[PDB]
Amino acid sequence: KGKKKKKKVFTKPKKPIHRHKLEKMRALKYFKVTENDDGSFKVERTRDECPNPVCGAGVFMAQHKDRKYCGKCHLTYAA
RNA sequence: AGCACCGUGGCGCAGUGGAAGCGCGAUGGGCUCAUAACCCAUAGGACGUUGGAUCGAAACCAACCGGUGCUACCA
RNA sequence: AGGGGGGAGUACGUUCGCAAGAGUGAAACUUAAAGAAAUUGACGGAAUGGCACCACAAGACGUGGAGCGUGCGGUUUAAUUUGACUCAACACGGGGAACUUUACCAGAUCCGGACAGGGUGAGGAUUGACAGAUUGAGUGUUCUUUCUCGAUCCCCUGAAUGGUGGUGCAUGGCCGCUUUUGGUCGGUGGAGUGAUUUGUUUGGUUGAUUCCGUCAACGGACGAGAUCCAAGCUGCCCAGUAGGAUUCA
RNA sequence: UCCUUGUUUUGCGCAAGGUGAGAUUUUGGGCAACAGCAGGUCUGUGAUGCUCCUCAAUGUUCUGGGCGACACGCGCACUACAAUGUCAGUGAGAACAAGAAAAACGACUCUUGUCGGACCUACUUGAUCAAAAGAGUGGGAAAACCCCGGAAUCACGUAGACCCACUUGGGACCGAGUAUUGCAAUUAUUGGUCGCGCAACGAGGAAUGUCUCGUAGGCGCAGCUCAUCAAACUGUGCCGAUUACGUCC
Repeated sequence: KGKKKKKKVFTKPKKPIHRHKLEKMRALKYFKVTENDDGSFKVERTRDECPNPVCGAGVFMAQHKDRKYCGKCHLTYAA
């Protein structure tokens, strides 16, 4: 047994801690609304949902430069 | 400068012709609750050097060398 | 004749004695004990008696010489984690460890920081991650990127917690050893003014404070003994998981 | 108990013999007082006082790699194997032992609240050609299976080989090939056959260990630990003596 007290080789860049990367008003950036035609409001989306039972509700996919992705079932439809 | 004695294991020594030993040591064990005390096993020798005598020796003879004592005192 | 112990039977004076000495006989100063008897311990180059295959006799089998496995000491290493050292350390810590176990070394990760008093709008504070890069790591650790989610998770002090960290000379429990030897204690009675003693003693006997005899002791409690477990023999019990006998082919 | 009416004090008992399955603590264990040690253990525990450490931790880390009782001139402790011709050594044939060990782990298929398999071992095959391995089937929850438990020591009128030599006595070291265990066997993990034996060692100094009858010594098996590996420990069986049964040095 026995023991001592000291830990420091150190003196590098240590890791930052992961911290949430915020999007604000996330729903309104997905759902798009239009000029009003015929008194009826036309709702479109820039986000399309993944076809798996788990994602079958409302749960949308993603959009990167070179890939499309689903954060719910961790999937890739590649671009 | 002669005379005398001595030279053998790390150190001190034994050994009068059939020719490597002892006491202190060193090193490693054992006895003891430990230490002294005391046992045992290991390694360690051109027997000063050279010639001679001798069937044959380290032992006797000679030559030289070294050490110590005694007497010498060097135009 | 004596009036605490020393100083001292010394000093001075004097009488006696040939001499050696004898008689008489202080003080200054110093000290808190000196001394007497009895009892219980301890000790003895005093006396006497008992007991042990961890003691010896007799004599069987080894170790100590070699070659291995394992432990310990020491040396070396980044680390070779560590307890234990005469008998009661050293094939011991159920310790024959590939990882785990694991204390030790190099490196990275996670909150298992409860409890919210102090901060966080619908986005909140928040969780998880494909791909690329970092990296020992096709480890979202972290970043880029975007998506995905309890709002306790998150941010700051106080506090809590966990630890094979320290102290076994803080401590409990358990174990070892003293010690496998036969030992330990009180009541009432007896003896002494009592510290005490008898009982628990001289003797014989037994592994045994085990008994007997003598006897101012008597009667108890623990240890010993007994009660418990296994082995040898046997009764009753029992067989379609035990095993024999006879008959016939 | 009985007897010797021996011995002893009539006593406590003792010796020899008898009786008997067994003859004197019948045999071997477990338990075990009073007073203690500054023995060991904080590495047994949600057994703990006070302290140390706490988010870049001494916590957690079943994370990756190394180290551990493992690393190598040397001392010491315990173990195992030998130096062979008293089974002695390689080959063959015969007989023959007992304590003990195994069963459930949320997956599976069963219906409506539950079957089978993860543990042993037999037989058969593999085997129209080494071992080790492989595969299919069956039994046992243990006095049913394994199991008539074919242990080794041992025995042989087996006309077996061998012959006194470091030899065919002993193997230590050392190279190549292969299969199994496991997530991972590299510092060879364990088996299993070839080569290495020309490496030691020829009964062992001073000293020293514990033993009195089913004992000493020789020999083998199981349990323990546990994916794998026991020269260890715990337990059971076989073969089975010599000497003493006394003393205090």
